[PDB]
Amino acid sequence: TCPFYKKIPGTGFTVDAFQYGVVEGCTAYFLTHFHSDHYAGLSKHFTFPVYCSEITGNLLKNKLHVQEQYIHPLPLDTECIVNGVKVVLLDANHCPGAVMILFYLPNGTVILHTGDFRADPSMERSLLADQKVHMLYLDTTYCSPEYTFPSQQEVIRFAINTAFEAVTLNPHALVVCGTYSIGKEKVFLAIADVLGSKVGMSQEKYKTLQCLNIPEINSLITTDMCSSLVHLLPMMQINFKGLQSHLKKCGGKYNQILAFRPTGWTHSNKFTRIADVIPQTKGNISIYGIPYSEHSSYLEMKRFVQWLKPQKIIPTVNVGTWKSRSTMEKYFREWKLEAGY
Ligand code: NI
Repeated sequence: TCPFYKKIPGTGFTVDAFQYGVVEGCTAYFLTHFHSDHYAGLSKHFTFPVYCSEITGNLLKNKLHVQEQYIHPLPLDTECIVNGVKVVLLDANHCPGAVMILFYLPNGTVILHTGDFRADPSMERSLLADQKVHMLYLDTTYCSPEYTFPSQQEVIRFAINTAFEAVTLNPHALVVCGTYSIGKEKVFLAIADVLGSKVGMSQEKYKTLQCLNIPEINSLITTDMCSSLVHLLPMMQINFKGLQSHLKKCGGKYNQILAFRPTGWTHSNKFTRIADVIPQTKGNISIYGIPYSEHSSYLEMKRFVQWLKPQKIIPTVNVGTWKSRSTMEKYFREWKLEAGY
């Protein structure tokens, strides 16, 4: 049945709640972002209003064939009225089109639902700063102190310099990057840019990227693999078998592959600096796991909450075991006592 952490009290609203059929009493279904665990259930046969960003609305229309009359896109940073309730969508610093939602309940309670986010100090100067938030529905993906990772900037720097060096030493080397969803476009776009190439990909992926309002995208991507030295493949194919096979498909244009797997966290991070990342190598194939995250580190999350000072926290991730729930509640209490709210 729809779980309680997907319902917004005192409204008729749910958030990311499309896999439970008709939710009794729901007048509006919000979708934070276009990732499958969140949209699971939508299709062309859905006949209730869906509230979302413009980018998420392009993907609903074009990839899932949801009918236009049921897509209600909202502008960011703008007070809107939905079924008599004031809402605002804020940028979540997750994947393209991903938002956080502020609800202003008629009784004066204010609720922020973060969707999936990577907390950043820039959020401390959005419309969030203008009033108090009483309840926080929080993306707790990495809510444990072992989860450290570098800035997105430092990771992209690593990747750019690695690729540029490899291709300049060997002009017959191909670069491959894995993907299974939207997000992390900076990885493959930044590499293509330094190498003076477009990124080549399947028609299904090209279609997905054309929904995203990326500036000058027609200048950066293509479906012509032959003219490109940066290829995107499904993440599943990012292994020695998958890449040897792909290399055979290129017809002796290339004699070496350098491949990137943007993973979230991997326990090499407890010890290893970004400077000290090494690849797995077999033959003329090398694979780099790089820690490009679009979720909050533990410290980033803690800082955001200690700034926001909410009265109640409701986790939305890692809620399925008692030991996870109990651990998170402990961190919440630590943060609250250290900061004094
Ligand atoms: Ni997500």
